[PDB]
Amino acid sequence: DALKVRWPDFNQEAYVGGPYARNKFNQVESDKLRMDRAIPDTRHDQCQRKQWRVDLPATSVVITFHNEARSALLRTVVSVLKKSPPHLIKEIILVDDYSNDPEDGALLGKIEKVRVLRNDRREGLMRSRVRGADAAQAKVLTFLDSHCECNEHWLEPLLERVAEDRTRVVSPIIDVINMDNFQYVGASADLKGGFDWNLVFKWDYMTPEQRRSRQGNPVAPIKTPMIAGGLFVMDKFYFEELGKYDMMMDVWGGENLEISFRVWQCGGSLEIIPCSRVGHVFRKQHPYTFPGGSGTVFARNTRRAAEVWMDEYKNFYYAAVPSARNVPYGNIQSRLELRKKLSCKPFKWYLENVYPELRVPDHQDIAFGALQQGTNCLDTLGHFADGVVGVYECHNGNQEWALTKEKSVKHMDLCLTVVDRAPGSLIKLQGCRENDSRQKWEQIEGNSKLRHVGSNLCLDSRTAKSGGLSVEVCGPALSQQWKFTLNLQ
Ligand SMILES: O=c1ccn([C@@H]2O[C@H](COP(=O)(O)OP(=O)(O)O)[C@@H](O)[C@H]2O)c(=O)[nH]1
Ligand SMILES: [Mn+2]
Repeated sequence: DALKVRWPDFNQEAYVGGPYARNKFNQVESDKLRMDRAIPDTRHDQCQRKQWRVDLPATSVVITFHNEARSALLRTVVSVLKKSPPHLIKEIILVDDYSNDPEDGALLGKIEKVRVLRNDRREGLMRSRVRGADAAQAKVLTFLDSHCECNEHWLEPLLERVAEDRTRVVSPIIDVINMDNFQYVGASADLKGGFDWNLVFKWDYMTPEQRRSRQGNPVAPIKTPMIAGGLFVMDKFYFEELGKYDMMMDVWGGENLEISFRVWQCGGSLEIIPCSRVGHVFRKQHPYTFPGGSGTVFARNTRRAAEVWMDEYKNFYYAAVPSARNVPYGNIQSRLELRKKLSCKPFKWYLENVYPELRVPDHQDIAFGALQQGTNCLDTLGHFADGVVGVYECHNGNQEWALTKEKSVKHMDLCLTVVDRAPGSLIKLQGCRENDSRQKWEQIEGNSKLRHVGSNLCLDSRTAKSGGLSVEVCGPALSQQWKFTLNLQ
């Protein structure tokens, strides 16, 4: 009481008083804002006129960080204090993950509710959050980054879900805070988290069912196959019972793959609650804002996740990302045991029941995915009947093909056919025929091109503007370069 103070009385000027380098976002602009700057109510009209049960269990807010911009950190803390019912916030625990300046977190202990923990050494987000979860005294946990901003009644909608079902790991729609001007922008409420075989976050359109349910309830919560960020609410016992976080992961990976697989495969579920909104400052090429991400992944954490939950399906990930096979990922022994103990379901269960919309190749396919040449993708051009095939610039995806065990390159039941084998002859998309020789292809030169079996003809673009892909005599030309997204070879 004598050592604490209300946030309105907090001296933010002095705090911030003692531009991209230090944090990969405009710090100069961050400091211009007041710790309690106002933000737009990005909620759906429906949320506005809604009541929440007063008996919602209080929560402990755990914010973990490593060298964060003071303005951003502070703005996050008061964001919580001001935007949520004081009685639902047992405490705000700040885990200073070994920041160069102890004071960044220290000086905030003066504020009501804020307790701050420090680390002897850099421990990373996974360990720090575990530390926080343990020091927490509430029954429910709320994890947030050191650079977020809570909106109107963001918390109740999340607590409502967990109270109802301890096994629900709920997240708010994550709004965007511009890293250059900190304008607070609203994200969609009609997209789910997903991924491709290279295990990189991807956005998805809602499911038909989900859509109907939205016709009924416009702000209805929706299940999500892949968590989209690091913001979420969860039961403390359930968090521990399920295995907390994989303490052996490192600072780079997407620990989020592992957390999403484990929740789903082990009984729980993941939900996105539209009425809940929390702004987040995304770095340059963050996957949430830049499709495909930056295009670089230090595989450790991705392997750790794949090797523990995907069963035989990890080979697809490895088909899309060979290099990852040669990336060390440490011991996953205790994790495989946690899975054993928890008797979680297999991945095949997950693909079929949680993320069925992810097209999985046939176990006997030789290669699968989009057929790319430079940034262009092989496309039927919508000519699904004895038609000429061509290319469209790929969509970051689009049209998938399969190099089947029988040596065919098909799109459903249509095969690329070598109608005429004289150089320059256009190929055609036709109904696949079991033993038909005009439909047999093989990869050569390290899966960098497609030759027509029993000939010296290769699939070529040269004629694209003259009528479509054709078969030319294999050569150096780059219009003969083709790559499947994943190769099981
Ligand atoms: O306890 C922590 C919290 C954050 N970070 C580092 O701070 C950066 C941003 O963390 P965050 O989880 O917000 O990642 P983002 O969502 O921006 O990609 C990363 O380099 C983290 O690995 C850390 O090392 N330990
Ligand atoms: Mn973040």
